[PDB]
Amino acid sequence: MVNWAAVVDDFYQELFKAHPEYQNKFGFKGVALGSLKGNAAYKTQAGKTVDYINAWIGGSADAAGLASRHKGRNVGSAEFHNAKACLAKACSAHGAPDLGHAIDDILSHL
Ligand code: HEM
Repeated sequence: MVNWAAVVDDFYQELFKAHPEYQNKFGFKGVALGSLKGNAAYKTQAGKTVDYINAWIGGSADAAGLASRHKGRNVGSAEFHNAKACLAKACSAHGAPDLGHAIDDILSHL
């Protein structure tokens, strides 16, 4: 099976390298990037991200709900456009299918 856990880990590395301030919105604020995998808050968040990707592939993703929840953290289209790029990098790094359409789907509600 596609190693989505590894893709997501690389996704967050790319995302927070390019936009460190995004990390401040999470329960793992301030944690060194090389230590995220040993952080309990990060582990929970990464697992939810993996679940969302598997839901999108499986046909059950709630893009409206995910969008609404991100608006609820003042995260919007600009951040998701930036995320699209980081996730494309992470997918390519793993020979994984591109997830741009999943991000576009979320973007359609932002
Ligand atoms: C690849 C695009 C992204 C995906 C698939 C994604 C997915 C998720 C999921 C599944 C959750 C949990 C929602 C829930 O529990 O109901 C979440 C929460 C969250 N996301 Fe994202 N996200 C993405 C991009 C971003 C970006 C760019 C930011 C910018 C800061 C962000 C900030 C947050 C924050 C602050 C939370 C709440 C975390 C908490 O409850 O402590 N996300 N995201």
